[PDB]
Amino acid sequence: VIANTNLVTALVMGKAVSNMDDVARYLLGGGSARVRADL
Amino acid sequence: VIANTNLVTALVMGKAVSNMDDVARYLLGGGSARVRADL
Repeated sequence: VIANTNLVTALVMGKAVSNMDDVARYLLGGGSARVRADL
Repeated sequence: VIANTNLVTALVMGKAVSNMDDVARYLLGGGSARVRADL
């Protein structure tokens, strides 16, 4: 999803990377089901 | 100075804006002296 860091870049620049939050917080200091399948 | 929000843009994206702080704050909710002159 795009939220709160991808948004500014997508709206003013024209791109938005997925792991933008990770790149940011690094750059600056900062239910399994059961289904009958046949193996 | 480009600090803590222009950094990600200028590094991954390759662009920057002057008032990035304020456009971020809006897009999402979030010395005198006396000299001798001739007037």
